Amino acid sequence: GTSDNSSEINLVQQSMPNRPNYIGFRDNFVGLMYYNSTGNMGVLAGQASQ
Amino acid sequence: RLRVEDDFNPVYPYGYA
Amino acid sequence: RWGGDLKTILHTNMPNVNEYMFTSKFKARVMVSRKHPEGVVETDLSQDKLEYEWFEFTLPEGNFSETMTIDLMNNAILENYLQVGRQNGVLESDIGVKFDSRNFKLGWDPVTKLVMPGVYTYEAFHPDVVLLPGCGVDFTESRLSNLLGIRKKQPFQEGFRIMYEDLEGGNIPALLDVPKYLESKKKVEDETKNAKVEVLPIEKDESGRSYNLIQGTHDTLYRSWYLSYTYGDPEKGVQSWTLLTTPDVTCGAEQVYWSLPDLMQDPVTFRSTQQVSNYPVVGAELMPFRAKSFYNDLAVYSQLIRSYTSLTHVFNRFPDNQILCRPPAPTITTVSENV
Repeated sequence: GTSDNSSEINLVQQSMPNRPNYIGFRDNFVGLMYYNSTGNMGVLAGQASQ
Repeated sequence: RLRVEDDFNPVYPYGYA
Repeated sequence: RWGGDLKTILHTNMPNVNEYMFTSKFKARVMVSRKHPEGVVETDLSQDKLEYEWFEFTLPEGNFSETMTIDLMNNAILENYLQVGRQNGVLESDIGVKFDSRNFKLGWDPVTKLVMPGVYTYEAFHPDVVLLPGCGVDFTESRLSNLLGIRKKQPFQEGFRIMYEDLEGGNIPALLDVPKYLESKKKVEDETKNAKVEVLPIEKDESGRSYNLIQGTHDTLYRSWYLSYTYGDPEKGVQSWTLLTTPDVTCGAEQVYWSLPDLMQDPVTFRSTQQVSNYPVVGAELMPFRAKSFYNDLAVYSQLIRSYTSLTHVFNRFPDNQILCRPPAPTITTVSENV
């Protein structure tokens, strides 16, 4: 049926499980260090002579 | 109120230019 | 050791009024609700509880031509007025805050303490503010004070708040009604000679809005900042802590700082911080924004023409009230230009 008013024909619905979908961080956490991006790079300069 | 004298003269052309 | 002879070309285009640079978004404090005295006569006497709530007001961006801006701000208090007040009973004669430019003491006469002509001379002198008791304005964050032509004398100490009690020394004088004076002058003179004239201030205007003159006095509960500055005590007035200045649409010219971060070695006392804000500056200049002085005698006459062409009175919702009328355009002003 086009609707969900819980009618006669509506008693026939069948359902399947939602498709599995894992979520987690990347291997070795390769997303969150901004490597080799000149827009904003890290700095390991000396404190005095920058 | 305020009562001015008989010949008080405001210096604005008043009635007409 | 290598040195560079830096040369920079800059070109910008900033709207006169915008959210950035704080040229918009000023803040004021107006009447919010006027309660009725229960068990008391209603129209016979209207004294009762009043409330005041601080509000922050906003202006549409890009409205140049400071004649508009002073007008647009007025339009905003009227917007707020409308909503809040109408719903809560505040009178329309009690807007509280209004931006004007007239010299309300121009036609004043010392003997009668009344404005003799009967109209406030519509010639613009300088932008100022008109404040009812218990209301005030703020310009701590917004830079509209520079546009308003008001600058604080000791700038650094914080807070540019203007309050009704602060403008002590200048009150807008009432207006002599022309017919009553002329009737007495003609009647008394003709009758006495062939066979003491009295002066009465105007209680209210034609539409019924009340000038709320001080009972027993020729003044009104409207303190003009311009009047306090000039016609007032230099120590007990705004002359002590407020300085008059020429309004400029540019709202000042801040400095821009040019930083190239990875080319020029950092100057003496700068350290390499990759913060978005902080970078080692290399040079400083004024913004390309600048104000050009413009002048034309027929400023007031041109203003009336715009009223007909615009075909709307959103900017002149109170033509009847003289002290609430549309402020006059300034004869000499500025227009921002980008070089």
